[PDB]
Amino acid sequence: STGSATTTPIDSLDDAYITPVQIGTPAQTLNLDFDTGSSDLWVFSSETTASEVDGQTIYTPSKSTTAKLLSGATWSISYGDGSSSSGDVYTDTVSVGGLTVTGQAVESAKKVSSSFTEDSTIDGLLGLAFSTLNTVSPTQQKTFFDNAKASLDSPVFTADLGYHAPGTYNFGFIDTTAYTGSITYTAVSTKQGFWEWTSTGYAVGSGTFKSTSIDGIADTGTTLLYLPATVVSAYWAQVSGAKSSSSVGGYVFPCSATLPSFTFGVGSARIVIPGDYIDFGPISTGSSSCFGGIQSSAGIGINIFGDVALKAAFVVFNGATTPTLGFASK
Repeated sequence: STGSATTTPIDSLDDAYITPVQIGTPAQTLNLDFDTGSSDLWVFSSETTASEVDGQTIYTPSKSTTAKLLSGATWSISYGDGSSSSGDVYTDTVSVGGLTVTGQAVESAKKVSSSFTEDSTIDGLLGLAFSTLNTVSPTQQKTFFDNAKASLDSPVFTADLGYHAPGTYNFGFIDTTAYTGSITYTAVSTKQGFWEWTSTGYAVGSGTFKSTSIDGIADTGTTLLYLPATVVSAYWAQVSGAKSSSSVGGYVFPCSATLPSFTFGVGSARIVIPGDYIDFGPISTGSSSCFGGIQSSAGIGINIFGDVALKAAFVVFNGATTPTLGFASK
């Protein structure tokens, strides 16, 4: 089997992407944030504290003839950005782009933190990291990909995120029309539960490539590109007036600037992030200070190839017995 679904930016900055997901019988369609950095499929629901729901579409398990309470199971997750959610668990039928999993754990939120409430466009998350990170207790549950894998034509999914435009998540096949050149594959460590890999270096604008190993995660659920402070300083030094602002929380730059590109290495191959992809707009409405899309990972504990990087590539998440990651230009 295969599936194919369009993923759409939630706003004009590409702060996140939402993908429609069918849950239950009859189908209830929720728009979920596909997150290769986590491993829980959780939704706003009829059980979510009423004051914490503000415009999201909810899953109502009592209206699904295929929903079953997973008795005794609870879940609770905290993301690196400080947001969180928790609740209980149902199993139900879940379909993405025509690919169906029966018996998928659907984690129903009883509580969500303020950032989730405040984002009316995201109805929940669909985790695509390794199932070892799943938070369900006392019986850990499998991700949608992990459940679908054996049925797929090939044990892979691909992320093709758009810049200020829709893109595609495919399951079970590689669309050879969706990229240019060849796909370069690189090794993955699953030891921390992430799609963790080592970039071979970087360049700023038209500058020379610096060969250096950068260990990080391919994370569709993180907006920005977080890299070591040395790399980030070298980038922003090429933008007149750019500076790190403790009060804003990262590098800012004059909105009048033209940003240079940023290149990262995948083996001997190179992925070029255009300068425009690094502009996250005014820090507050009407400001002439703009927020940068490349930020320091110091204090995070890991480097993060988030959407800013991934949207410049066609990315293969290869879930073969030994997982790997593939990157192509597009």
